[PDB]
Amino acid sequence: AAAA
Amino acid sequence: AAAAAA
Amino acid sequence: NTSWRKSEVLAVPLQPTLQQEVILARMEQILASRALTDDERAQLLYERGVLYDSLGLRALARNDFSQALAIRPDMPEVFNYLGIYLTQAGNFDAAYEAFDSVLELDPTYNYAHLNRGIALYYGGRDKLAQDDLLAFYQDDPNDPFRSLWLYLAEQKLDEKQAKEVLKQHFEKSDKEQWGWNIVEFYLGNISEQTLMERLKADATDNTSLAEHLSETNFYLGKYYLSLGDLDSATALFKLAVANNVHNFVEHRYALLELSLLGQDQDDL
Amino acid sequence: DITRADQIPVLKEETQHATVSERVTSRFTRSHYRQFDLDQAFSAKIFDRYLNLLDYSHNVLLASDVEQFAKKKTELGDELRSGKLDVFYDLYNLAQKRRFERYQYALSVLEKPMDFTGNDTYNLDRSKAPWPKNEAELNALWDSKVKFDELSLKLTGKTDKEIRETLTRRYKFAIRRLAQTNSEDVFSLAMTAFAREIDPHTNYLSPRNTEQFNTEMSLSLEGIGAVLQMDDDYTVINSMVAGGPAAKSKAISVGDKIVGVGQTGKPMVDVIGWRLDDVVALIKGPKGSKVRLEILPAGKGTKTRTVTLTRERIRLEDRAVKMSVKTVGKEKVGVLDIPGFYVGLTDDVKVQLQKLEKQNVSSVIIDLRSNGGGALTEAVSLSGLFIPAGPIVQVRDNNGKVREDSDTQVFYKGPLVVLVDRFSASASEIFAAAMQDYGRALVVGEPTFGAGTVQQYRSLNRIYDQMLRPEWPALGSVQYTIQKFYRVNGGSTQRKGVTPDIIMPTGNEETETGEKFEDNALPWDSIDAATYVKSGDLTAFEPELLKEHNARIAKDPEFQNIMKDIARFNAMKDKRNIVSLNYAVREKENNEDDATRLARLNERFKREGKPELKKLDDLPKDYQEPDPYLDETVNIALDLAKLEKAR
Repeated sequence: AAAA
Repeated sequence: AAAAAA
Repeated sequence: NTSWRKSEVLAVPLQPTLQQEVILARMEQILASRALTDDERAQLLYERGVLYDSLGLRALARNDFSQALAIRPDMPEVFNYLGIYLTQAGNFDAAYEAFDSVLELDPTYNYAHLNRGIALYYGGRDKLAQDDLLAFYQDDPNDPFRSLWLYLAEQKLDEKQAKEVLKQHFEKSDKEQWGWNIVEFYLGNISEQTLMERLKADATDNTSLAEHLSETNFYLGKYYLSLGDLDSATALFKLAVANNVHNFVEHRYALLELSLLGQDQDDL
Repeated sequence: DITRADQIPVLKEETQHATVSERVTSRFTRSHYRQFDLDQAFSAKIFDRYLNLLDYSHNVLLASDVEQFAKKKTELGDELRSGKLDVFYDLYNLAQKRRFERYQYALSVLEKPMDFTGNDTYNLDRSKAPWPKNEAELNALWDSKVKFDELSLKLTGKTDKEIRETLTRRYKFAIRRLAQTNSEDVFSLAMTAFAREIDPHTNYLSPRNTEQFNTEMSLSLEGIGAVLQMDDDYTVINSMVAGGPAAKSKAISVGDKIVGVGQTGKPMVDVIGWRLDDVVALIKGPKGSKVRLEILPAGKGTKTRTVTLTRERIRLEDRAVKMSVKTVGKEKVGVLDIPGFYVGLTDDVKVQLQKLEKQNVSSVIIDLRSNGGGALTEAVSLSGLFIPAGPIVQVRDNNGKVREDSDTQVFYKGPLVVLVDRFSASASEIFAAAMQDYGRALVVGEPTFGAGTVQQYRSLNRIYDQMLRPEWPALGSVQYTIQKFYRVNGGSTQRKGVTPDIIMPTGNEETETGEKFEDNALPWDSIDAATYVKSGDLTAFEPELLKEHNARIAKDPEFQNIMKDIARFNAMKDKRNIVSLNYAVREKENNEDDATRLARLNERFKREGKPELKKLDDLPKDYQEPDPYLDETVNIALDLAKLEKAR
């Protein structure tokens, strides 16, 4: 879970 | 910057 | 009586030449004009910076150097001065970064080794200083100041070994340059008075005398300081600065030493 | 997809890595607070550290592998200076093949039908185990490993074909991950081996990591505001940040899949067969910039559509300070939950303090539990809100130069409480010590982490980098310790931490975490106290606060399973790293636990109204547990305000  | 963390 | 004053060796403190002032004036007008390309401007700015530095106007030199970088960020020569200023300011860490840039941009920029080596020494990283200093020495073994700087660094690690290394450098050398005389004094070969006599003999004119005094008094101060004679060291550093040889490293570092001595006093 | 050793790509150091290595090396070697020589001895330690990073559980490499490499273990220093990182790389590569070999072996073991009722055990700490002497040992360890895994799934209660199916997807996934490894993955690892050898708080951050750290520091990021998850080969959108570009567009939804990414004057790049980070990197960009996304909609349909979005600055509100009011009858107490000392925190607190005035809150609790720290300036400024003037902290370099940091007035003058735990560190400790040293606030919780150093964060980018190497990616960043920090006391929280005025029960138990357990942590020491004026004095109020607190926890039900939970925890620490491996016994322990777990909620309810109903609510909802430390703290806060009021 990474924010872009 | 100067950091005081973890 | 006061006949003693005769023993003092002093030059008239250096003053700006007419040509220096004339050039500065012309530079201002050119910079204020539309006659320069961006590349030319950067170059001129470096040139003014060098001139300002030569007159003891360091902050003004730094502004010029900074502006040059803003135009062209690939000037090793600019980074070199900035490192030197950072060292003078006691900001050794930043200074290291600057010297690296000089080398990265141009690995043949030999003086960076000397300057980074000097900064590391003031920074208390003697062995690392020694690597730069040894390399600087290799480039010109015949330059006595290269040996002196290396000795100062090495002395922190082992005084005995440093002396032997210095002696070898001296013996190994052509022995031509004036600076070797200072080295002989450090070595015990000659006395201080003899060193001074030789200095008087070597110098030709006032500028020559001032330069000799600037370098010599700085090294003498370091020598006395090393021995713990604080008052003698202090007088010598002031005496070095009095020559107004603004661009010599001996001059810059004498000022730094004075500043360190001052801080200590202010503590306790 | 991968079935052979030749499907494992040979990792190669990037073109810019050498330069980076050199840059990190210059910084670490010349400017670290710890003056070390990067000599042969140091180099060997780095090698040892790298191996542990490479194979934490001494499971993959053979002793012959280690020993082959140990022959060049003192060469690491020369490599870092040079930036030609062959041993780090050669070793990583060998580790890859070994990992693959291991996983492939595990694939076999799973097929062997074994369900077991023996008494054989598994140890979780293989940290110091000797390397496997031979293949037999390796297979045996892995035989042991696979057993542990299947057993754990079986403990959930599945079948055996499932467990095989579940584990199959796992070992296979692990194999895929290996084939997806980066040159960067290795370079980051090598730098970390080096950094950590120096001290526990020294790091190298890769370009992506640097970006992340900045975001955590600033509470903001530049891109489209979408949280991405990777399922198999597809980048799926998990959620959308409110007020962000993807969310505001109304052309993108949760569950949508991004199979294409397009830069403004370039083609749409298929990203199906990609690592998550490589994809996120394409998506993120400078605000005002445009990105076009090829989206495969959430259903079973095969049609794709292209969505174009304008990148923008997005704030992560979740990470910001949060304010709440706790009410106990007529009295109210405000609480500030501070996750970190992010830039701009003090400002954020000021507005919150302003709101609190309106509500006429009697006391304020500042919750630093689990607050790792952050910016030093933020620590100083936050302190300044509560303290009128003077030094907040003292800093000292390696050469004895001492400096004191202070603020510019007081924003809140009322009763204050700082809540801390074993995980509250650094800036959090600085603030807590200062409030305590000035007599400003009472400190409640567990003893601190023991952080006592200051790190310098510096980018490795040089101004002419773009000009001379446009093709290069961004370089990363480093954090390195430059100084030790001391309380105004002249005291130090290095190793010790700060001891709360009131300590929760978990507080008196031997901790297993902290600065003191980290590798190469600097020693505790002290300096002369600075000059400051005490804000107030709370030493008088302590016995009364103590007894009142003590009486309350004694009765409290929640504050009792904690006590009992503690002695019980004490009972099994010795056998803590060893798990049974017997299908029979775990369940006795396991259900013996679930049972214990599904019960004591009841004594609290009966004690109260009761709260809810469940003969056995064995299958509860998404449960939010209560927060007794905080609830008790609030009780302490009210006691404090009462006493202060009676002065």
